Amino acid sequence: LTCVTTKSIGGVTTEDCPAGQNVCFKRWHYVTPKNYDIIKGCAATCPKVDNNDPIRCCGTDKCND
Amino acid sequence: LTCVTTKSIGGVTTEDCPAGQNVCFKRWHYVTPKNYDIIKGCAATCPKVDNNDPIRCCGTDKCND
Repeated sequence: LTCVTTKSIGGVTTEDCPAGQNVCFKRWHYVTPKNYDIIKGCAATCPKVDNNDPIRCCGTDKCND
Repeated sequence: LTCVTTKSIGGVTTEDCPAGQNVCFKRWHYVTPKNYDIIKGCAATCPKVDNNDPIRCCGTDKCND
């Protein structure tokens, strides 16, 4: 699986998820009531959200664009 | 190869692994000393485990049930 990934040093690439990570996610992390950062990448499961951040989890290549 | 797969949005289906992915895995991911989530799917190799999560890797259809 290839997911769009937010570079650890900012920016965005594409990355083949390590074996066992079959979920791409796109999370709109709200830093303020109006501002958010989008985090994208590979994961083993859809990341747990308990702060109501919208999240998109999918299992197809670059589905988290 | 057809592996049991945990849906990216929760749940479980069956999926034909993409070409080059000949391993089904079932990982009991421990979130707490008593609680765990089971992750299942296709992989190119048996996923690396360094946190002692039990893992089952096999190469036959739905062997990771």
